Amino acid sequence: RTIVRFNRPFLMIIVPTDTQNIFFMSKVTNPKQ
Amino acid sequence: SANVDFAFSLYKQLVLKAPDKNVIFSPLSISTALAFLSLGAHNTTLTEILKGLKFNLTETSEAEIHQSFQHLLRTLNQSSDELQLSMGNAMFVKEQLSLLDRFTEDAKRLYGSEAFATDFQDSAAAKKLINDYVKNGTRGKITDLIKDLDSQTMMVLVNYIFFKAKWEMPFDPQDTHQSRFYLSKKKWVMVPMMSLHHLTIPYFRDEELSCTVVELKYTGNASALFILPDQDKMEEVEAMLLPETLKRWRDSLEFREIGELYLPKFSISRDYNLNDILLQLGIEEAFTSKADLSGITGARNLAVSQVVHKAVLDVFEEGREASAATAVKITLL
Repeated sequence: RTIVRFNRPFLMIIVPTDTQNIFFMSKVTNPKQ
Repeated sequence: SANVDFAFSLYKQLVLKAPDKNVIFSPLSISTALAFLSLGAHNTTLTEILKGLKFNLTETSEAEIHQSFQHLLRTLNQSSDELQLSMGNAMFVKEQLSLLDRFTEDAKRLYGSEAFATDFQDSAAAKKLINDYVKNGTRGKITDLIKDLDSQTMMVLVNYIFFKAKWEMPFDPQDTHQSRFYLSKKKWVMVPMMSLHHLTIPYFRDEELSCTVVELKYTGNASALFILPDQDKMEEVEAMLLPETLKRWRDSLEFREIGELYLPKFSISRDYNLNDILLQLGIEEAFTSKADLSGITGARNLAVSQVVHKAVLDVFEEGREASAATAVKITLL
């Protein structure tokens, strides 16, 4: 089965379903600040 | 739209300004606050602002623009029993500075604002009030937006967004574990990694830009798009963050059963002073003496001091929350 392992820098965008705008944009380089 | 366009424009700058740091901000909160600003802007001041927000001033009329955000604020503010989400606009105007009826009207009508009488002479207390209105609206997540407050201050426009929604397939606390997170190929650290098994979620392995896109929904009309760029493919990926890429990604996601998924539990909070970035996007006149904000008082006696922005994101087993707020400190000219 395919595995998704977010264990290196990644991006994350919080998007609504209808009105395409972007609520929160983020990139995680290190989980501990 | 222009919005997701403006959004990616700002992101890339925030990156150049600090390459390897975590980034977190709310585009919509910034667009609505600057757009709000437009109501007073005239002539060139206004032109610059609209274009900076990636709006096409020939296809979309000024009036078209404000009518939109109105409708958005309306719908956005639909915090019903399922997920929390609200946005608000306000302006603390110096106690004795009259503003044209039109401005005070369109602000309440189109952006839902208020005009609170503020004695900026008491910067200690003025800052207090404003900080408490944001803390209030964000349910106490954004503390101390206004770090400093000028004495010659005439008014401050502020916006804020609160969002709270649980996942739709929660992570079970029993499954969180200390594991390696690679800061780089030969550099790693231990962090709490959340899990999920035999999961059916939208998926897309983007071979072109070399990254895997995945989607996890919150209860209600909202979701989180995660993009895990390949090892050493982040630079490439960030370069292609174009409004066209996002639509292609969204349009390519198809349902797939994933054996096991791993996501780091984390919380990040960053704040900025957007002056420089906004000036690179083309919003320049509003910062000088040449600034025309005659829509506020009739007289051209105001100018932008600085625009700051704070944001917070908490990613936990129960989804959790995110909030951000923005303020435009206007001074006399």
